[PDB]
Amino acid sequence: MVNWAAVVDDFYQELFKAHPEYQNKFGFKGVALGSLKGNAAYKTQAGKTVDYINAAIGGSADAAGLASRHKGRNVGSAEFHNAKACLAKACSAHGAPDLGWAIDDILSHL
Ligand code: HEM
Repeated sequence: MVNWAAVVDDFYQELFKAHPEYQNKFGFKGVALGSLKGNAAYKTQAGKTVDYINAAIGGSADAAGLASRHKGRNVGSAEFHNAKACLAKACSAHGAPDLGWAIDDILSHL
């Protein structure tokens, strides 16, 4: 099956490399990017992100709910447009399908 866990790991490497300040909103704030795989808070976030992707593909994802929760962290359209770019790169590096349509569904509520 598609290695979404590896995709998500690459996504966060791309995201925090381009926008390091985004990392400050997480429980792994301050942790070196190359060491995130060994951080408990990151493991949990990465897993939830993978789950969300599998939910989006499976048809159960609550994009409105995810959008609302991100707004509740002061994360909105600008951030998700930036994330769309990083996720496209991560997917391409794994021969995985692009997830732009999934991000667009979240953007439709932001
Ligand atoms: C591909 C785009 C993204 C996806 C699929 C995604 C997915 C998720 C998911 C599934 C959660 C957990 C929600 C829950 O527990 O109900 C979450 C939480 C969160 N996301 Fe995102 N996210 C994305 C982009 C971003 C970006 C760009 C930021 C920028 C700061 C961000 C910041 C956060 C924060 C701060 C949390 C809460 C972390 C915590 O509870 O400690 N997300 N995200």
